[PDB]
Amino acid sequence: LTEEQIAEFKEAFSLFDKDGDGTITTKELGTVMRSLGQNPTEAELQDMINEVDADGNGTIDFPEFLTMMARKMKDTDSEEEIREAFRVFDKDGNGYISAAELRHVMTNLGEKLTDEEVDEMIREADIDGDGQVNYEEFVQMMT
Amino acid sequence: FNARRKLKGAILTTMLAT
Ligand SMILES: [Ca+2]
Ligand SMILES: [Ca+2]
Ligand SMILES: [Ca+2]
Ligand SMILES: [Ca+2]
Ligand SMILES: [Ca+2]
Repeated sequence: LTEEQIAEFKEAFSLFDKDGDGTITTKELGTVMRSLGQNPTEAELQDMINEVDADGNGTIDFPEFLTMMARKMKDTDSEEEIREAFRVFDKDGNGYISAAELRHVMTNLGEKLTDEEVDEMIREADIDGDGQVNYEEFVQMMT
Repeated sequence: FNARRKLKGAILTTMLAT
């Protein structure tokens, strides 16, 4: 891994962490995934957190989250995880995440940020300079 | 605040939740 790779993962830890206390439970998984329109089962929640649990205690701190992001589990009928995530952002499915829709996604995840910041983010991912973020640019900022 | 890492962090949390 690298400085920047570890830097993305700190931020992905922070969004699940809800009540603070630097740990993630099966509850924070289930809750944040249901706000993104998913519906986990109690058995499959426990198939995720207790897999990377260690040290006992029942929660996941950042060392654990960090190991998970490298030594992950394998997949089943999955392949296009970038189109599935893109689909979650691009509310009206025209293929272009507007600055407006990015603000909608961040507030549902709990982030209260400046308009200057909302557009700063669009401008980081906007390869062609049209003012919005499309799919072929989303895939590339991932890859 | 860091714009490139706020967007990246939220994209990976969405991928993890999906
Ligand atoms: Ca927590
Ligand atoms: Ca643990
Ligand atoms: Ca759109
Ligand atoms: Ca456009
Ligand atoms: Ca663009």
